[PDB]
Amino acid sequence: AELSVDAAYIPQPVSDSMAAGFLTITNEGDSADELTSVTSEAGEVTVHETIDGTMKEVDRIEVPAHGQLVFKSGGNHLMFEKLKQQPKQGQSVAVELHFAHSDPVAVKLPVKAA
Ligand SMILES: [Cu+2]
Repeated sequence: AELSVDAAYIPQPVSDSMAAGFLTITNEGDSADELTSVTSEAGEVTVHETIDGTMKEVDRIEVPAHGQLVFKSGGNHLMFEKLKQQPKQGQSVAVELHFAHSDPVAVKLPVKAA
């Protein structure tokens, strides 16, 4: 339970099926962990890295000991796919973050202006 999240939101996408989510995970513990999956009732969620403006899926991204994992625009991000409609300002998406070596963490991601 030494993992916590802040800086969590979704910019309003120009899409009725896909969106990027940002958040920062902080690890106050002595041992590193991995984000192993993310679940949501809104759609399917995967972790992407950004590599010269291209996106790449990654299965098990590291959250370093006494460190933080930042998901932000043009870097690492959650990718929501198979959404049913365009997420809009006023709505929030809940996800659950699952870890290799720690309990799950629920996060709320409000949809913000793009
Ligand atoms: Cu992506």
